[PDB]
Amino acid sequence: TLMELLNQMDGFDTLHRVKMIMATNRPDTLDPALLRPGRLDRKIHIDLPNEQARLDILKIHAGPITKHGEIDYEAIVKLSDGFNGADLRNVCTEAGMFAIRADHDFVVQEDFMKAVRKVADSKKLESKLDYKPV
Amino acid sequence: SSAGFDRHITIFSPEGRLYQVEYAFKAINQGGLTSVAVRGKDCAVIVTQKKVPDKLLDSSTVTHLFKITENIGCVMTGMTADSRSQVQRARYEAANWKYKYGYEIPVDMLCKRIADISQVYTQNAEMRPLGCCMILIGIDEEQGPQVYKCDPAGYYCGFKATAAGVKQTESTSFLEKKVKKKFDWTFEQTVETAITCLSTVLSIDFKPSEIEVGVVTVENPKFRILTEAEIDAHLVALAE
Amino acid sequence: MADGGSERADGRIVKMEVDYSATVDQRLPECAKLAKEGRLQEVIETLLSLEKQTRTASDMVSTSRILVAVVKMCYEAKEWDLLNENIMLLSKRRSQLKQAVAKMVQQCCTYVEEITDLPIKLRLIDTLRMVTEGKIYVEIERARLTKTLATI
Amino acid sequence: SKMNLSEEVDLEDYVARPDKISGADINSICQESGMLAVRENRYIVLAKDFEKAYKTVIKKDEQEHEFYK
Amino acid sequence: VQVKEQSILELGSLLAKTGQAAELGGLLKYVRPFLNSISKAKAARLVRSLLDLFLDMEAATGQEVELCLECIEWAKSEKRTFLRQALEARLVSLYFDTKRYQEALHLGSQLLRELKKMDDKALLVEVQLLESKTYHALSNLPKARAALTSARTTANAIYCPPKLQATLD
Amino acid sequence: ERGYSFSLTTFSPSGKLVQIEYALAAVAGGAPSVGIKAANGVVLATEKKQKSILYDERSVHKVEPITKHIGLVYSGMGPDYRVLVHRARKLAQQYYLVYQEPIPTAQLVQRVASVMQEYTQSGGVRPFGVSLLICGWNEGRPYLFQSDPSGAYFAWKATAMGKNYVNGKTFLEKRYNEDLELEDAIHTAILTLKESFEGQMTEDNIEVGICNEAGFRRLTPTEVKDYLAAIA
Amino acid sequence: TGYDLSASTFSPDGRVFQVEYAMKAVENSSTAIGIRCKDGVVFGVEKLVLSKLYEEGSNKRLFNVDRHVGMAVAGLLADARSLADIAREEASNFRSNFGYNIPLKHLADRVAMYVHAYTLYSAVRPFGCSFMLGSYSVNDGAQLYMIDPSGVSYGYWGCAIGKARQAAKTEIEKLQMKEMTCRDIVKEVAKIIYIVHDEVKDKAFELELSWVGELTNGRHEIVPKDIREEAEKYAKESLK
Ligand SMILES: [Mg+2]
Repeated sequence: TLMELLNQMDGFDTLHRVKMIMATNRPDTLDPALLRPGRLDRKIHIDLPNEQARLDILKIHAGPITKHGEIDYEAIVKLSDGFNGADLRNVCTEAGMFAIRADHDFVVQEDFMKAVRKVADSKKLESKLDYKPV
Repeated sequence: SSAGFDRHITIFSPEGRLYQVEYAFKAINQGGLTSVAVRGKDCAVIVTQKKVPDKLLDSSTVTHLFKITENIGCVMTGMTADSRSQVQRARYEAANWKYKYGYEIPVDMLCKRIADISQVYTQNAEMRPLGCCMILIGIDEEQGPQVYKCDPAGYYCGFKATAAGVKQTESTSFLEKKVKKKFDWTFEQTVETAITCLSTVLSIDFKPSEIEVGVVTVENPKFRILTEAEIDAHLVALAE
Repeated sequence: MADGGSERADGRIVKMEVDYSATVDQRLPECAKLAKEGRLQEVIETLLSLEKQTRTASDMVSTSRILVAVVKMCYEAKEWDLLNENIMLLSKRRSQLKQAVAKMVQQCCTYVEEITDLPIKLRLIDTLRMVTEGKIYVEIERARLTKTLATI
Repeated sequence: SKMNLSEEVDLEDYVARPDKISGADINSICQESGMLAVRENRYIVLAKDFEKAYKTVIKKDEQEHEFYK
Repeated sequence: VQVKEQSILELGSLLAKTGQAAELGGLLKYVRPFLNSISKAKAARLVRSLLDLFLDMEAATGQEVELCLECIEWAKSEKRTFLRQALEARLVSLYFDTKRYQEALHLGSQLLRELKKMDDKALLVEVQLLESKTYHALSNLPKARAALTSARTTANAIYCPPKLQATLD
Repeated sequence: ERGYSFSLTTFSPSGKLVQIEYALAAVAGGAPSVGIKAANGVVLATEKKQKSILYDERSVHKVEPITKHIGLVYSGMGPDYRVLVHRARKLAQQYYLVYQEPIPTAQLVQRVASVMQEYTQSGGVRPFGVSLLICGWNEGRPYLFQSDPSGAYFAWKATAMGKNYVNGKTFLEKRYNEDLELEDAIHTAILTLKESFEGQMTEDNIEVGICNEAGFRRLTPTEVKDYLAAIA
Repeated sequence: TGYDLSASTFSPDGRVFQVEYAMKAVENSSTAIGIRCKDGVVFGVEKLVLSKLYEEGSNKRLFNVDRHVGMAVAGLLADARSLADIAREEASNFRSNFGYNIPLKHLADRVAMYVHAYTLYSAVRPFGCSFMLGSYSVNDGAQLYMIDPSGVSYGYWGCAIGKARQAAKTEIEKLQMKEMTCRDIVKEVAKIIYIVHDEVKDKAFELELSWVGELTNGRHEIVPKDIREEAEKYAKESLK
């Protein structure tokens, strides 16, 4: 079933306006014949957010949130080390959870850092997150 | 592959490998830091950022720039335990040099001592190999500035400018295209290049507080640490 | 900013004779820092639409005098270096590059009647260096053609 | 032979780097350089697109521990 | 001391650039006893450079066939294998220039016993090719054919015959 | 430590030494190099490449002198070399202290090989991962010996270690002969050096020392590049 | 598994699951926190009475190394005691050889090296303790250090240890710390350590309080606890 792909990717019949997008987690477990250029042209590398990236995504999820004019995104990023976009999304979720705690419809800044501590604590179970390309 | 206890102790693999030390090199990578060193025409400079996530955490108690002697500066990576334990070794045999031979120790020679000491940590099969890295700089008579890198593997070599930490490949890529193009190196030349390479690899545009800058130059051989005032002076200096 | 640097350049064009020429050229790299802004895709470029014009007034003073071989190669070499000193590739590729070199060939139209053989073909040899790699490049290159035709 | 190829690009200079390249990799090289100059908004190729070429395709080649030797 | 010894290379380069043969032919013999003052490596570079710059230019056999034998016999006095073994292969190529009928044919009995007895993969192709010349020019088709084929199978082990390729072709 | 003392090297059920057998592999995976002894002295040449252009070359050194008439080189892993280097440094010294005369070469191969063999039989330490080559014109006739991880040693007219030591081995068997001179032996040594070397071979791509009856000497990059003419 | 056994074997990724286990092993103990005002340092610890379990005042974790040197232990108890003995012995050596008070930096560094010694062999395991180091001087002022199981050690203006650690340090930074007097900070921490451990988990705990600094004349001593009793009167008004 894979060799059908290998054929009908390059094979005899060429292709036109047919774009192939592939997604994975570890490239190391793939077939080199599939990994050679021509079939799989370019390998785009995605990595964890930098500091500015973390600040940006944080601002992204931070938009539609009933809060106060008190948000220190910078400190949260400072405690923010290696977290997925879904991770920061998790932070925004948990901070709202603490807000539901005590039933304060607004959002205080401290619940942010608390949720950051919780989520960051939760990452004591994820090892081997990197994989060599190819 | 795994055979016997090659995965566990300092022995040979069937392929002739040993997995422990190569486990140790990435053991430096958990430090979450990247260091940079450069040698100039008559000066050499070290620089590396820091992470201060706590307001309760002091500032002066975070430095990795370690004064070994009045004319020897060094910087560390890896784990703070192995680094600090490395420190008293360096200082200790450094003084032993002065006691035995009178004059001052060569920075290359001290690297010889450290690498030789680290040799047994891999050599014996009943001792942890101290997974940290070592960086040295210093002025030499009839030789100018010098920079060296000691490794947990137990070898060293001279350079002209080198970085370490987590971004070895990137910083080396930047420096290779940066230096080999017939670069004349002044003081602020080497410095400005030092800040620029790091600020490009990390894309920071840092405040003058986070990073640290060691320096030695042949006008005052005393190893000198930079103050954030002058550091900011150079920061705005490259800030056109 | 576009409007601010515009009203500033309005007062700075007076300093062609009021202030020294190369001092005005030292007044250039500040506006070149405005090009270092790259604030908006068209707002930050109108600046370079302006200071290239003031640059062409410096041309209308130094090239109107014997300062021709010195006026040109000092300029196209810093547009060449503009891809490294400012944001690379003229910081937006166009609208401050397009009408930049297009006003350059407007100049060359103004000097082809004036600038004699040696300085006219040093100007031409300056812009043909742009003919190699970097010129108008949208759908014309006819500022390239319009002057390379005049080269014969 | 197909692309414009400005004459300031020395082909053999990259030829000396052995690098264990497959034939299809070359086509990927000229592709990467070409789309590179295009990304520069340029219809002519220079050597920098080839430096970036091996810095893209030939990249992922170096991992070594010096103390092995 | 050294600036003069490099100056023999300089002035010889002048004799080779301005385009004259006898003026350099005297310069070679002028520095023969002067050779006995420096290393055998720099002597190697000197003799190779001067001899090649002297040979590659002019078709004036009044001095080449003599001075080449000079450097060959001096190679006898110095006891270097590769020096004489290369200057011989140059020498036979000099012999072909006058259509020498037998000494151009003794390159095999004098040199092929050493070449194939050694490991060489670069010079044997050249000697086999030149020997393919000596018999076709001297009216012998089949022998030149077999020798040419031997050079063919020998040419299957050189990673860079950039000019010797077309030379064979 | 604690004093375990138990050797980690035992005989195979077949009757083989797995650890030594593996260490020989890593020795074979080392940098190539060769040496020759021809009628006047010995020449030693290595395969020294800098993995980057940022390295220094006048810092690290491979052809290493022990006494004024005794040179040594190696093939294996760099770090373990220096230890035994220093050991031989002292060991040659105590002989001179005892007898007041330069130690003969064969004595060094005796004592060093003893240290290495005993170190192999000892407990809790892997054997070394480098083979060695030694040369010295003791009493006119120079000498050229080879060690190994098993502590053994031989007397070679000329040989080579590193990668493709069998291919360059045969090349030495053919191009080599009974007698030569120093310069010619250098020529053939660089011949086999280019036999497996990289493309560009400069003064820094290799490094060479020699023994003479006037004593041991190292070669500088000046005369190295100067000899680079007439390549191979 | 298959690699976490020894203290001399690197994981295939580059760490030591021994120290990994031991750290969180200390994490499971109760909370002990410390702070320092402008002219002193204050220690606070929460202890747990199980049902009756002892004559109250027993086995206090607020140790005392020197007349001016205070401890704050947490995690395992006995190994903490051994550590306190090591420190007292050490400072005794320093006083013996050099004849004056040991600087907190040198003391913490020496103890840190000694901790590091037990992380390089299979013969011994790491420790299961952590603690604080409080000191005050007229020539130095207030200095507070921290030591992990691994061997890292440095200063803070405040720090926390125990289960309730991150949540604890949250409101800790809420306070001003520069201008505060340690006497105010006493009643201050009482609110901290009385807004932590509750019901449906443990039981009636205990609040011990060490206190050193200027008012203590450099001498370390416990707070007068029953005396002035404002921790409780001040550590209760948080009912709402
Ligand atoms: Mg196919």
